[PDB]
Amino acid sequence: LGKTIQTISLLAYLACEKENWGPHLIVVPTSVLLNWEMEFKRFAPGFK
Amino acid sequence: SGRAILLAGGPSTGKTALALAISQELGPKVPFCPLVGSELYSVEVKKTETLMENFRRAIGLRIKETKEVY
Amino acid sequence: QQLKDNGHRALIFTQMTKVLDVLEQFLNYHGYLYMRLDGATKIEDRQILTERFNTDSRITVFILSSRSGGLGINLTGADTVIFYDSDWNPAMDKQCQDRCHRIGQTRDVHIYRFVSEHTIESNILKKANQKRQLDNVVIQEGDFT
Amino acid sequence: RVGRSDAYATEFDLETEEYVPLPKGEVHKKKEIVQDVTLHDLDVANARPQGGQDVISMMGQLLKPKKTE
Amino acid sequence: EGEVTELTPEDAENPLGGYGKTISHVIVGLKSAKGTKTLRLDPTIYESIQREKVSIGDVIYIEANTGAVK
Amino acid sequence: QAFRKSIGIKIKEETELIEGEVVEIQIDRSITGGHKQGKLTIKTTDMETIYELGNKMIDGLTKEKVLAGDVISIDKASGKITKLGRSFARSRDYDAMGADTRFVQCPEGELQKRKTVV
Amino acid sequence: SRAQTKATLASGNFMSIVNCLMQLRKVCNHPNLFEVRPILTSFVLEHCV
Amino acid sequence: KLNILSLDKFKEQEVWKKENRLALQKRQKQKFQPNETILQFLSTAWLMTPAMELEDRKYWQEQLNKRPEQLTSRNFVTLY
Ligand SMILES: Nc1ncnc2c1ncn2[C@@H]1O[C@H](COP(=O)(O)OP(=O)(O)O)[C@@H](O)[C@H]1O
Ligand SMILES: [Mg+2]
Ligand SMILES: [Mg+2]
Repeated sequence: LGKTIQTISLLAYLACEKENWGPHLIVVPTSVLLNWEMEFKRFAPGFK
Repeated sequence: SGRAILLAGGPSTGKTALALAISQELGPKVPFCPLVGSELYSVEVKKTETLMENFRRAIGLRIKETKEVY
Repeated sequence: QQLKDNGHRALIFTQMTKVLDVLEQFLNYHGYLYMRLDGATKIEDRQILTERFNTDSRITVFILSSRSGGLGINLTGADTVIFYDSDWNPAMDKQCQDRCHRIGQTRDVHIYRFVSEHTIESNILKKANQKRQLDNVVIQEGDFT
Repeated sequence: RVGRSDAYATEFDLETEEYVPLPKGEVHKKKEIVQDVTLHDLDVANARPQGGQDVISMMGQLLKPKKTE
Repeated sequence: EGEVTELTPEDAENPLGGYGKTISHVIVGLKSAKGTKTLRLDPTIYESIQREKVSIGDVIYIEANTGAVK
Repeated sequence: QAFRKSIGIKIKEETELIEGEVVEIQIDRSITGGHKQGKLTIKTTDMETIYELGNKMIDGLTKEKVLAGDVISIDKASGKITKLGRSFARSRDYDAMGADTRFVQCPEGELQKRKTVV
Repeated sequence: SRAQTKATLASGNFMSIVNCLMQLRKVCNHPNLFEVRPILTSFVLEHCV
Repeated sequence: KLNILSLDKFKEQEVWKKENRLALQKRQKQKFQPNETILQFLSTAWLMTPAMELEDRKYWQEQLNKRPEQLTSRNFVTLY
């Protein structure tokens, strides 16, 4: 359904309104990890 | 050893059927060898040799062997 | 063979690594255009081979180890999924089937399950099916234990 | 000869080689089978040569081809 | 079909270079009663000539389409 | 023997077949030495490829006397080379002048294609 | 058929049954996993008569 | 901007494929015999022009005195 894009959107809401880009942590299986990196690039490339 | 019986009857009466049923009932482990007498009339060796060969071909041996493989 | 005639792209998921190797040998013997990803595939190699399988329709079959494929590889480029075996974890099975079935899928999704006639698998599937039917009739909440 | 080792698959681009993977396990294996034989099979075995990859075996088995008493 | 007289390969430029010595034809001269001709042949003839071990002054048989020599 | 002549068995097999026009062939064999090196270039109407030749492939191609104006098929399993026809003339050497007039069309499609044999 | 298998089943040791199931699945998936198909060859007599 | 560029690069990255086996080729190729003489057989399609045909005819006429085709197949033998 787009859990991952919804995660992006939540973080981005934390970003715009709350300015809190603080060092968030996400722990994930190894295989999807790179796909996660790709989707971070795609949905919100401003995240380090 | 050497027991013999005769299935005596008219044609189309169930002699070959009985033989094949005996072969099936005994199972694939045992050797059952059907023949016609015409097969014995070989041309390379005498009829006795063919008959004796068929006799010892109907006696089975099961052995255990170890195979060494490289 | 039929699927290739139809031009479908099929996934095979299995619990056993050794059968994965056997599948490698089989596919090479037939020479199907196939790729493999499993619990031992290098991570970077995992990323690149999944990108290839999504982009490169030519690869007819992509072989994955069923529980590792469960982990969420996007396989919406595929259209056919075959479970060579089962661990009887229904959640894992649904996860695998859902892999192919996410947003961006555009081909109707066919799943096939191999069952050995009158073997242990046959009895397990019979009982599981009967129970599943009973449940579905009684309960529709979509939860289990 | 079961084939050519897989390690040399890229040794050429175009050859008549058939590549097989390196055998699994240890070099030496030992297993116990059960095989069914008949008395006639033993008689034939003890009478004439029946197999072998040596030219000696070929000559031995192509000699006296017909059945004997 | 002739006795053999001249036997001289003609050097040519190498398409792949490499400073090697290349031939593009092997030349043979043949004598026959009321006949003589000199032929330019497919270099492959060299291998036939090697196998046959033709020497000058030998009488040889050579097939117009086959490239075979005896 | 007569009865068994009347029962037929058909076994179908799938084979991979290479089929091409030859662009050029190269064979570097050492004098008084058993090492031989070679590579083949083989083309189709839509693709061209080069292959580097093994010892057995070199021996077979040398036996077949393949020449660049041949159109030929290569079987990766059996290894036999069949000369299907000619592409153009033999540069007008002074023998075998006009024995290759029967030109054949270049093959079309994938250079290595699978075919079935019964 | 193997009597020890039957005994194992009787034991009811959940682990043992799980292992048995695993062996069954292996057998079904490809026989080479359970026992490589033995390469058949003639019986060898020790010495001729 | 930087990460959009990075994404674009990642798209191209899909080309990446393991090819270390090429080294196993390269080590073997060296095993040709060291500095022996070589015999080569070559056969190759050669383009022809009417000027080249006239030059070849003139060469053949000179050889006798001393005594437009699209594709043609040439053979060569070399020692080196
Ligand atoms: N009692 C029976 N029941 C069923 N089928 C039979 C029976 N007897 C004979 N048949 C069928 O008819 C055929 C003739 O029997 P068969 O054994 O050949 O007779 P016989 O050997 O006495 O000449 C058999 O092959 C079988 O197919
Ligand atoms: Mg998810
Ligand atoms: Mg009868």
